[PDB]
Amino acid sequence: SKPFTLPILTLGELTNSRFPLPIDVLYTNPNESAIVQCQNGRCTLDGELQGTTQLLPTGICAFRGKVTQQVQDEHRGTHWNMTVTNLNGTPFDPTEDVPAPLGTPDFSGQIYGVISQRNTNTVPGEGNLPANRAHEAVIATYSPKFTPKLGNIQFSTWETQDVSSGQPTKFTPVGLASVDANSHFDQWTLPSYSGALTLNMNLAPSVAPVFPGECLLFFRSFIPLKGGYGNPAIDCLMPQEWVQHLYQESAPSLSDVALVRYVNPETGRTLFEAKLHRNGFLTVARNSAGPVVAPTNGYFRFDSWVNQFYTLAPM
Amino acid sequence: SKPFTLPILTLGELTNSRFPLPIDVLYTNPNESAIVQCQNGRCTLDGELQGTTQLLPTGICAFRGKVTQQVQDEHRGTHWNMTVTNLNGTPFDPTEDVPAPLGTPDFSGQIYGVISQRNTNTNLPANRAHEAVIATYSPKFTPKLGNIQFSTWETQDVSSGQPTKFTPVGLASVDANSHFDQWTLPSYSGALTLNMNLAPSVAPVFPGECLLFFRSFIPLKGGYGNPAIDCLMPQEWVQHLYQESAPSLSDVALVRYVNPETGRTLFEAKLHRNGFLTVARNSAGPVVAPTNGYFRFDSWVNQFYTLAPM
Ligand SMILES: C[C@@H]1O[C@@H](O[C@@H]2[C@@H](O[C@H]3O[C@H](CO)[C@H](O)[C@H](O)[C@H]3O)[C@@H](O)[C@@H](CO)O[C@H]2O)[C@@H](O)[C@H](O)[C@@H]1O
Repeated sequence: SKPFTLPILTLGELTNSRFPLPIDVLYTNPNESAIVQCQNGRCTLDGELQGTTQLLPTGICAFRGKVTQQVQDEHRGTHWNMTVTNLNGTPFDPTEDVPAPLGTPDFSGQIYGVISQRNTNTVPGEGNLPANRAHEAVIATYSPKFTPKLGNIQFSTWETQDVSSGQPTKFTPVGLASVDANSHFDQWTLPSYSGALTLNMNLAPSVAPVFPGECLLFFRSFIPLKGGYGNPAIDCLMPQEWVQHLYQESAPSLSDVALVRYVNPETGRTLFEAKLHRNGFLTVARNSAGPVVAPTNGYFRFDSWVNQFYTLAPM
Repeated sequence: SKPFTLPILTLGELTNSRFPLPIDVLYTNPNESAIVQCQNGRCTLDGELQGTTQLLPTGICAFRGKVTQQVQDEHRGTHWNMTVTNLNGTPFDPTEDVPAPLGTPDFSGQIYGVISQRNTNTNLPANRAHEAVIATYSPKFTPKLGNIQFSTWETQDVSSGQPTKFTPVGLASVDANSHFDQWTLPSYSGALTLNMNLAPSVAPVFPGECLLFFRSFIPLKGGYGNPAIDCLMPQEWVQHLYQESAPSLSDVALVRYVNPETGRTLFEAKLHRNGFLTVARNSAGPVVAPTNGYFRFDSWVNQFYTLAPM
């Protein structure tokens, strides 16, 4: 009977659940043709994590593992294969009912970040301390060599030789390498977690409005670029702090839809209302695409459990 | 009186409040000679943020601003002067009662990360990013005055007058010449000026107690080392305390580290009002504990409470 609640956090106090970025704006895009089925930032209102979702902000689009060897690839750069474990260092068991190790990226693109290594072996003359190195790196999640569900991925570097075989390796995500057509950025296209031509499994379900006039409402962040033109964004269904809150609370869901109000604390006024659905996503009554222009002190407050029949006041 | 609580998170579900890293181990170091007065991950038990502490995990050791000038180093490398704003993009007001913009690094060292830029003008805007280092012990590190410097291996491709973000990744080095000391504060306004508005130092006050830290290992760009960053409370505890703002009923809470499987208490600790832990331990090093363990609030006690030795 534990009452359902959301944390009290302005947009300026929230972070994206699909890439390590602050939330910049609320956003809608009603004419989206893609199926929306992201795998990070997936949590039911009663606290069940789904997809590849995990709790750490540092785990989103991160990998841990070991480089095996440099490998040939037709594409530009120097390429390296790495085995991947769970983020906690334990071996990834492909028989677990998840799509891929938790935290694995959930979109097609060239993810830019830093690969770092801290050697296992230490040197006596260096105070029994290990050698280290880090370099910029790109992981193309659409590559046939992106196979995290099989425990292996590949990354490329500008650096031509200074990556060590057999050593503990971390990928820290930073942004995208490019959003040119040839870099295949599509935030709603899932990677093939086991490779070219295989079917993904254990997915969090797709989400959609079902009531006429309603559209999804997203928490949008702008993602950095290594180069080229663009202002790319990543849209999540709920911020990471909501994932963290719902997981902690695990309040029973008393219907399939929670009515929430976006409120301005100063005025006490409701700016608009939204449906927060059981599977963990928002809809609003809006007939346009683009940002929601709202006071910076605003946040969502739980109002009451309603049902799928409920008619939202238009934004 | 809203009851005081901690989140229910294992070590493997926590992140560091002083650098964007997962928590690796609990750690003690009783013989520490330095004053411990970190400025990130500072929050009272009743939810008052202190020092340079802010809520976003993405804001810890981050900067936002614009580059104003390129200055070449004497030997190797290129430096760039950068004006900094608040992380929310508003102008930083030096008259506000904080030591520096929230999220500013709180230790001496060469912080390694990536500088990225997305131009204002455009059509789609142009972008660039490069590896960068910020030497927080440099005379040019003056975030409280609104300006810092970073260095790059890249010699030319950093633009002036364009929105710039620093994403922290690790340290550049921990060699002698790189001045890494996690307990030495930067001089936020430069070397001849006193830091102000600081979160207070923390220490045990009872014989046989020592501070208990949440430790993370931090990546290195190069060199030998296994550097760590120790925080007083993880970022999720800061976030939780801020949310709850439960009244503190004494100056010291008693907490128990429990194995929820067996239900047994592994050890107990004092959680002090100002937001830090002490334990009765007379050794340095990691705490060896079951991966399922976490801290649970027990009761309010006082400075004279004797902790069970661990
Ligand atoms: C211990 C050592 O640490 C790193 O080497 C740096 C070295 O880095 C340069 O040379 C290496 C190859 O030796 C790579 O190409 C780097 O890209 C270069 O920057 C220099 O920085 C020297 C300067 O005193 O310090 C060394 O520590 C690392 O790259 C090595 O793999 C190795 O782990």
